[PDB]
Amino acid sequence: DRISWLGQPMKIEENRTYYQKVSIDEEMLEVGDCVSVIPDDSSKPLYLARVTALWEDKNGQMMFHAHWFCAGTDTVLGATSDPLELFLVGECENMQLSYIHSKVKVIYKAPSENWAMEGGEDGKTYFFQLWYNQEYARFESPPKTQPTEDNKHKFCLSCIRLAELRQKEMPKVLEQIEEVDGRVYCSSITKNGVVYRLGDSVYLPPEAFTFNIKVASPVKRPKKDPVNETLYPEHYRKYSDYIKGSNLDAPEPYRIGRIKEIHCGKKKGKVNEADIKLRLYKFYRPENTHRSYNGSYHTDINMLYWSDEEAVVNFSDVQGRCTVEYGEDLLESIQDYSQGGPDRFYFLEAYNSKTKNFEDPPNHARSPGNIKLPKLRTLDVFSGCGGLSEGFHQAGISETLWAIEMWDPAAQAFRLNNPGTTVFTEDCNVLLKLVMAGEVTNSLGQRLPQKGDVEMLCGGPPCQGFSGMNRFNSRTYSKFKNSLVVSFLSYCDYYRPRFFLLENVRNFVSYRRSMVLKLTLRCLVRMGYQCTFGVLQAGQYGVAQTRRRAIILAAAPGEKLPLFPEPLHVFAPRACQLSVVVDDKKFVSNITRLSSGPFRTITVRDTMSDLPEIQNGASNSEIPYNGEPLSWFQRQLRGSHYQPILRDHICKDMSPLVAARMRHIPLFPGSDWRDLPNIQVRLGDGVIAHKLQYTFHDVKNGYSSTGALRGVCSCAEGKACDPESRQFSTLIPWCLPHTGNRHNHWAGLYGRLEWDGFFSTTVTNPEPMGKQGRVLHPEQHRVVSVRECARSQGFPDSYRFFGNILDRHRQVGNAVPPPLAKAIGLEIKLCLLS
DNA sequence: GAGGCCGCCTGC
DNA sequence: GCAGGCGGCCTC
Ligand SMILES: Nc1ncnc2c1ncn2[C@@H]1O[C@H](CSCC[C@H](N)C(=O)O)[C@@H](O)[C@H]1O
Ligand SMILES: [Zn+2]
Ligand SMILES: [Zn+2]
Repeated sequence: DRISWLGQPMKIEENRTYYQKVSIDEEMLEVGDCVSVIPDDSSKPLYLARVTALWEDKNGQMMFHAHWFCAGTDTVLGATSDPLELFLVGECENMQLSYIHSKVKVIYKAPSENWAMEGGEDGKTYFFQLWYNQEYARFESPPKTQPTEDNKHKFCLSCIRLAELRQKEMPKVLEQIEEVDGRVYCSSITKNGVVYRLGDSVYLPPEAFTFNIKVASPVKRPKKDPVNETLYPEHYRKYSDYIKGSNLDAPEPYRIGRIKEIHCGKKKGKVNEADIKLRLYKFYRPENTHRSYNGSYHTDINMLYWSDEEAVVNFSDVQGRCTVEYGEDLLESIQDYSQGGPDRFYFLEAYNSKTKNFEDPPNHARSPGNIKLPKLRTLDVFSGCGGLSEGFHQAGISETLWAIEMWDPAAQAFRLNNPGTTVFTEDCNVLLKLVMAGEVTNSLGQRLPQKGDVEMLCGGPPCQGFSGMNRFNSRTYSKFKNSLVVSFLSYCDYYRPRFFLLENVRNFVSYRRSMVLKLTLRCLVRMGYQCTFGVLQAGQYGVAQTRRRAIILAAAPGEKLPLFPEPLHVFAPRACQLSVVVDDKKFVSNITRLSSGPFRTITVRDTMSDLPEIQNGASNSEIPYNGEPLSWFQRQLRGSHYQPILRDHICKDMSPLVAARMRHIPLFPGSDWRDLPNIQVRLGDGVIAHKLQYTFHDVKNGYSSTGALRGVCSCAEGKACDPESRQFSTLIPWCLPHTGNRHNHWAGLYGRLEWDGFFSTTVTNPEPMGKQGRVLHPEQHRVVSVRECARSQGFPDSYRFFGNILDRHRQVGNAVPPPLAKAIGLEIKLCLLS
């Protein structure tokens, strides 16, 4: 009711006199106290905030600054959240004291000084541990920022964080050269923490500028002819026009300019920073020259051509800084330079767009002259053959002692690639129990890891139940494989590592209305871990495959919570849907490159083009490459050292019938079972594959052009399935027309890869009749080999697999692609520094 | 055995 | 509307 200032006003401003205390209804209030408020726009019952400032206005009104908390129910957590728990957020605002509903108790819960070694009345008392970022779903440690002489009156973490953020992202001119008739020339500018100078290079969107070389529009493909429905009875199911793994809609990688001039104008006597122009020399990517794509197949993805072509461009369009060097200017070798840091390109020649020839670069294209990092001791659970820890190893952040893998062939393979790790094949529940019970070793004399040994913990838990392909996920098997993530969390609790990584399939975020996700995040929060989740697309990290994977990252209290890696390669946009919705809110990762990227998309050609031809059933585990690496990608995976022998280029031996089918799948992109002819085929011995027979009306699909029926079963007519309607050994598989109408016509089954395209998600057993079925070679009539699958996953050719062909396929299919793991690992490395 | 057969699927 | 996709289960 009545509000009155208690005490002497501190630091009186011009329009404000700030106070540290006030009285409302006999109750005493002070800065740092917390308070309740009732919202007007609320579907949410209550608001809670800290009082940062108490000033009175010259308008006579009496004000305070509110730094809002967030209730765990308003975070990704939701109803799983602890009801007493609040999080700090970047919401704050000025408000009239009249609005305070009450004074509430809010306590800060710090991670214990012993935190690492743990994990074995009052109408209500609120608490907070972590600061929440609503946009990225990041739970991070509170800022350490402290108030001082001038701050103590208005000090607000939200305000500060906002001021720093918009200060850092706003464009500013650093150095000025000369003013002429209103135009200012600048030597130095900055935005978003990056400093740009004359002579630096810059990433622009593909649309920023064009090249003197122009691309040709010409004639689109006219219908080659009407199809013959008698011969090709299932072709009509192709009306969609969508080609799985097509690269046609893939964006171009960034344009790259070299900065020659920088200018802007003036506004109100001062330089207008909001508008800054850059004048650039354009670089050509090889595919931008007349050579186009088919002339660039063999070039380094980071090689450019210098040109004197210029363009003017807006600063605001700059996507970031990159390094471009003249090869001969290099103190080190080109490989060493390319491998030494991100955003690194080079050029040897220059491109004349007029003459279409390559020249030594002009003198002005030349540059002037014209800490041992300790590896985290890592424990890899559900290690598989080791893809994930292989990626971490390439990133130099981890040395993996202790892998746990239950499936023997995978553990063997891990061992073969990891001479220095103790690999336990036990059930992880059992092992955890053993170490919990005080055991130093296991029956085999393998030393168990103990609290303090494990710095980093990582793994993919079984994805079989979480997979959207799994019809039976509701049964006992899939559920059993589901409790394992809780087991993994138990490891995290017990060992309390500095860094935590959990990987799974994308569907892991949507499963059981996102309950799994919510519960594991809640778990990590209870433990006191900084954490976050996100979905990454492997393709954006340099393999030619669509693999969308859920990644959950946690960091111990003392650490810095890593960020998800920014995409390196462009990739087809439909295959890029990375957002997740939980409880009606949309969440995205910290990732800012939504359209383009620094490197061109890695292709199927780039992946397997060097592999010797083989037939269905090839069993030769060691055969010579006959040839050199044909691509950048192949060069990266084959190494530079003499290595004449190609391993695992074997492929499954498919039945005579399946092999005839494969033989009749056309080579063209988007080819699959729907292109099969309906014809009789002589199989092995006296076995004959008879035509498929259509004896039922399909009430949905109607009659063919010829007038034939389209049904293979009575269910086509809305009647119940009749067994004995089932036809055997037909070229066109009976079951596909059977259920096609509710399966999207089983697109991709017996499908081919295309050279210019990418692989569909590489699974544990390539099967042309499997739900993910375009496993055919772009050319040869056979399923992809183990080597080819390994390549699709970005494994080095030297990585060893163990067991029979199905075993190796499964080890490959299960793995986190090393390039993805490498990217994530580099983010972690970023945290290890500072 | 590994291949024929497949969800009142999910998700934007 | 239609495209995704470390699949499981039952047996030629
Ligand atoms: N109960 C259990 N205890 C320990 N390991 C198990 C297990 N159940 C399944 N596994 C194993 O966990 C493995 C996960 S495969 C994951 C591979 C890894 N992420 C990589 O990059 O290579 C499977 O191969 C499976 O055999
Ligand atoms: Zn504020
Ligand atoms: Zn039927």
